Amino acid sequence: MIREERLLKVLRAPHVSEKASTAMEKSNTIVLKVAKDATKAEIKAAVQKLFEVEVEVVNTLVVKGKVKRHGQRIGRRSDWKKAYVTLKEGQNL
Amino acid sequence: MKRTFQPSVLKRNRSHGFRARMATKNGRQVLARRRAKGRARLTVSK
Amino acid sequence: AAKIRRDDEVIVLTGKDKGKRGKVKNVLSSGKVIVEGINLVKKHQKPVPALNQPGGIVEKEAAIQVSNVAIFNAATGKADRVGFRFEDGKKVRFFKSNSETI
Amino acid sequence: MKAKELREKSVEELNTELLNLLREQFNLRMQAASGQLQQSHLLKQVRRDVARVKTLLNEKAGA
Amino acid sequence: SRVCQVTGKRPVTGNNRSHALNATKRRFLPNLHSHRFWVESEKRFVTLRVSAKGMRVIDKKGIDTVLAELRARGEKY
Amino acid sequence: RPVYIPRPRPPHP
RNA sequence: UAAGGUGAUAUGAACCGUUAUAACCGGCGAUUUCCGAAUGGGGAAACCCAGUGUGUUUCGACACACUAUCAUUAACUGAAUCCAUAGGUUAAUGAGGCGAACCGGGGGAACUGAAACAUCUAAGUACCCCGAGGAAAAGAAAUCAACCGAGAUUCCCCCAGUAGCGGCGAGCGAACGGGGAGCAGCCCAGAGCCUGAAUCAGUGUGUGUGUUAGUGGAAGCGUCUGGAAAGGCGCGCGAUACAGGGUGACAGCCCCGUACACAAAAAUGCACAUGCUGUGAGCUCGAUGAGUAGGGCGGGACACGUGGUAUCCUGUCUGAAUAUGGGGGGACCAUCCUCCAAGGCUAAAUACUCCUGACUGACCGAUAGUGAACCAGUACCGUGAGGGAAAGGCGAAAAGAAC
RNA sequence: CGAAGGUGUGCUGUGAGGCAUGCUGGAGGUAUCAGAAGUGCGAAUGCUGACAUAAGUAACGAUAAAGCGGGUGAAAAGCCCGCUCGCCGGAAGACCAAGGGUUCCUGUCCAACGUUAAUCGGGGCAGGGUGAGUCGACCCCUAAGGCGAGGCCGAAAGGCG
Repeated sequence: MIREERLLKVLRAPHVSEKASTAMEKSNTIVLKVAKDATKAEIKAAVQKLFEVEVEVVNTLVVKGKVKRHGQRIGRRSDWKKAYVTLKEGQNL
Repeated sequence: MKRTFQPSVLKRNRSHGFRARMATKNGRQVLARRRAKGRARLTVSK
Repeated sequence: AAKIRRDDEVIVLTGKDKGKRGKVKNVLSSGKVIVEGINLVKKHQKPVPALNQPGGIVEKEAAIQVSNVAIFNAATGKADRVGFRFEDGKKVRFFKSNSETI
Repeated sequence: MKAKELREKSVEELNTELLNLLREQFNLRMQAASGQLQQSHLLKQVRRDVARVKTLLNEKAGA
Repeated sequence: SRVCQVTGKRPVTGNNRSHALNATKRRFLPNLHSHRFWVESEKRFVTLRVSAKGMRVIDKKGIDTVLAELRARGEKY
Repeated sequence: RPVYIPRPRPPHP
C-alpha cells in the first residue's frame, strides 16, 4: 500500500492568476497544479486529506508547454496538468 | 493547382512510421543505417 | 596537496606590484587566489534599481595566479617554497632552507 | 544523519519516512510555490533524507 | 525446400554451355519425390520427401536405421 | 519539441 | 584525498564543511519511469486494453508478481479404431536482438579490357543471405619425391612472369625444391587384465605479478629594459629529474609534472602449489569407416578454357575389392616407389580495430584536417530511402566603459 | 631600445629575385650547407566567399475607393475612436473535418521581419488562457485490406495462407 505517499506527491503547487482568483471568490473552487497523470480520483482524495476540506467534483486539463526562443537556441517548456476543484459550502483555503 | 504533397498523419505514420520499418528486414536495415549515421530523428514521429 | 591555503600570509614574486605582502582570502579552481591591496581594479559598477545601489566606481580585488605568490617565511624575511612531510601520521607543510614546520 | 537511523526497526523507518514525505516535503513545496519560502536549501536537504530512508528500507526488507 | 530428407541433396547452381561456349546460369534439381514408407517398429506409414538416390539408400540400409539418423539430425519427419 | 497528440476535437455542427 | 564546495553556458539567491560521514576520485551495492528483441494482447514507438494469483483505509478501489514464440527434456492428459500415435496442458533449461573490420559457407553481376565483339577478361570482385569466434578456417598423408629421401596445417621471402593455360589474342599463371616464423599430436568404430593411472574441464584455499583511487619527489637571487619578465648583464645550486604543460615576453631551480622510491579495505586477469567433482592411464588380442571408390551423362574447382588431360567436388543413372586388398605417382599399360579414403578433435606462427591507455610524426593548421575545432550529422532540402552546410581568435586579467 | 605579416621608399642582379629602411603590427623568425615536396595560376561556360555593373532603372502582387475631424505619439494617408463613401452577401458571412501547432488574449518594445512609414501586426519579450458520465477519441463489431500460431512452398532472405 502506497496510497498515502501517492497522495503526498500528486499535488505540486497552487495556481495564481486572474482566472484563479475570480473562480475562487465566485464558484468557491481552487485551481492547482498536479502531476502529469494525477487521475481525478487521486486529486480528489489528496485534497480531502492534505487540506482537510470537503470537495464536490474535480475537472482537469493538460496545458502544453510553450516554445521559447532563448538566445541563439529554441526550447520548449514541459507540459503540466491543472485541476479545478469545487469545494462544498464549507471552505477553508 | 493541386500539389504532390497532401499531408495526412495517418498515412504518413502507417507508411514511414517506426512500426512500419520494423515489420520488414529492409526497414530494420534502414533504421540500422540511420542509427549508425547518428540521425536525431530515426523516423517520422507523430 | 595545495601549497597555498585559506589562511596564509604570502608575498608576490611577479606582477604589477612585486614584493608586496598580503593574506589570501580564497583560491579558485583555476589556480587563482585573491589578496588584499595587491591587484586593485576600478570596476565601473552599473546602477541597479534592486535592493542594492552601489553605483560609482568600486575598488575590487582581482584574482592572481597562485604561481605568482609564495608563502612568506616570516623569519628569514623572504619568500620560500613549501614541502610536504608525514609527521605522526599527518601530512604537514614545511619551508625549505633550514626548513621548519608551518 | 546516516547511521543514526540504521539500527531502528522497520516500523519506525516507515514512520519517519511518512512524516518526511508528509511534513517538510509537501509543506515546503507549497511554501516555495506561494513565494513564502526564503530558505530554499531545505527542499534539497529533505529530498536527500527521503532517499536515505528508502535506501535503508530496501536493504532491510527482503534482501 | 527441394532438400532430400535422407541424403541432404539440395539444388546446386551451375552453367549450361552452348556450341559457342556461351555460359548461362542454370540450376540442377534433385529427383525428389514424396513416398510413404512402412515402418514395422512403429506400425504405421511415414511420408518422406526423398530423392531417388535416397530411396536406393533406404533399400540398401534399413528404414529404422535411416529414421534413427534423421532423429539424430534433429529435424522432425 | 515534437508534439505527438493530434487527437480529434469535433464541436457539434 | 580533503579546505574547500553545491556540473557547464552563468552570474546570483539560499547553504554545507574546515581534522574530519563538505565536496571530489575508485571498488562493491541499492534505486533504475516509458519505448525498443519487447516477450500478457493490440498499436500510428515512447500509447490503449486485459486475465490469473498473492495482501489491504467507504462495496468503492488499491500494491506486487506472473501470463510471448520456438527447440529439447520430464510429468499429466489424449482422438479418428482396442492398444497406440497425433494433439493439448503444466514445469525446467537454451535461444531471440544489436555491433566497424577480419573468418567460413550459400548465391552472384555489369561497366571495363580485348582499341569492335560472342569464347575469355573484369571476377568469384561489388552486392545480398546464413553461422561462429577472439581470431576463424585448415590440420596429422589413401601427401610429395625420386627410385636418393622429407614427414600435420598455416603465414612471409625465393623459385618465377619461369613451366604451362589462352579467339595461343587480350590476359591468366603454378608446382617441385630451398631459406624463415612457429611446432603437438590424438580419439571412436571393442573385449580382457590392471582400475584415479598421467593429461584435461568446473568449483575452494595460498604465493607472485598486473588493472581499477593515490603519496613523496631535488635545486635562484641582485641590477637593466619594460604594462608585465621566464629576456640582457653578474654571481650561485640541483640533476638516476632540462620529457612536456601553465604562469603578464623565451623558466632545469614559481606551479603542475618528470626520473626515482612507495601505496589497496574491496573486486578482478595471468603463472604456480595444494583439495573436491566428472570423463579418463598401461599391456595382450581383434577390428580398422558401401551406395562409398570407380564408371556413363551434364557442369564446377584446380595456373590448366576438353584439349592427348591426370587430380578433386558435385545434379542424374549405375556400382566394386576390402588387405593374399585398395589409392596415387599428369592420357594409358607393365615394373618399381610411396601411402591407407569413404568418422572425428587439436593452441602456435596469421587477419582486423567499434572501443580503452600511453607515446610518436620532414602529417593538417579553420576554403586545410573527419561532413563536423564553435551543444553537426545540427540547421536546411526531400513523401521517403537519402542528401547535407556555414560558423574558431578582445585582453595577462572583464579591469566588458561609473558619470 | 620590436619577429612574422601588411604598406611605401631607395639601392642591386642579363632573369625568377635579393638587400636596407619609414609607418602599422605585436611574438616569433632563421644564416650557410644538405634532405623531402600538397613547391609557383589568368583562363578549364573551374569551385567557395566578397564586391561591382545594368541602376537608384523595372517593380512594390487583382482598377472593391476612399474623405475628413479628434486621440495617442519624437514623427500619422495606413494604428484607435467618430461621421460619411464604396465592396462581398450560395460569401470576400458563420461553422467544422483534414492539416497546422500557441498563430488565441493582455502588457510592453520597433532592431530584423511587413515589398513604403508604422505608435500598428499572425514580428520581439513576459504573463495569462483549452474545465465533459451525455461531443469526439478511447472502447464493443466488422468491410476492402494487413499481419498470421500450426501448416504448405521456397538455395538463404522469404512467399502464400
